[PDB]
Amino acid sequence: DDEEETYRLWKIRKTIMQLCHDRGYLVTQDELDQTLEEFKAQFGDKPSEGRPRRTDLTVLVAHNDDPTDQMFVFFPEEPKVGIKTIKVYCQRMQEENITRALIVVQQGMTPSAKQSLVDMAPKYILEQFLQQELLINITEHELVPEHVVMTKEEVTELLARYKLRENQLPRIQAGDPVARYFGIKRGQVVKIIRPSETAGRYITYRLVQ
DNA sequence: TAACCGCCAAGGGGATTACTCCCTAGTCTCCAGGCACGTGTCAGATATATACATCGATAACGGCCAGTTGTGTTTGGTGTGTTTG
Repeated sequence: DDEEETYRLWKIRKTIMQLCHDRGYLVTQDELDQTLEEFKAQFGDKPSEGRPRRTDLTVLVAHNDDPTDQMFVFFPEEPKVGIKTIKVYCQRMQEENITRALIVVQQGMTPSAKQSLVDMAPKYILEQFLQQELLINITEHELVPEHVVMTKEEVTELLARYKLRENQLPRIQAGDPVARYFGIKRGQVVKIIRPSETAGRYITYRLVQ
């Protein structure tokens, strides 16, 4: 389809922009909530072998406080992305000092690809998202409360306040969709704020592991 | 003084005889005694037989050891599939 594909692309882009904004990267208040009309008028609304073709709508955004830190958002055309594509992406990334990135794959990448992805991990952080997982922004959902990634200093402050070993805090595996959304990694604590029906508000913490 | 011798006397009684009674030695027969067998009995010795006793063998009895409906999960391998080298 044409119209549906354009709608899907616009939704994916909006989701990614909201995600980057949540993480901390600075983004236009315009593109954060741009409707679909300007999207059509910008790209062409002819994804079917036309102007709005993938890999052309990628967006690079720099962090809020560290203008030196950016992250790509690729959109490979291969339904079953291989390793060669990620290989060339990483090579082309290597020219700049960028370290983080985000891959949007049509369909699930082959298992051989995940091995390569993790292999380059310490040097170039890159993670994957299925468009099917990006068509909706979970963090807005009624059930999913509000997360706040904590800085190391305050994590130490918390642990020293409650005299509690970080091993004793609750756990949240990295695979969790909220974790992958925020880009948290192992050994890092996420603050959770829930409306408590018996206490108004209740704040808890979860160490990723 | 009486043993002995002599003359004298009566008659006892010893020997003989004819004759008779009836005794007794002898014979055939057959009893009393005595010493030998014959049958029977009691007592004893030798022998066969039944019974209780010691000892030996089989072996019955005591006793041991032997064999004789359903729901809800996990893991782990095979076949197909895709990508990689």
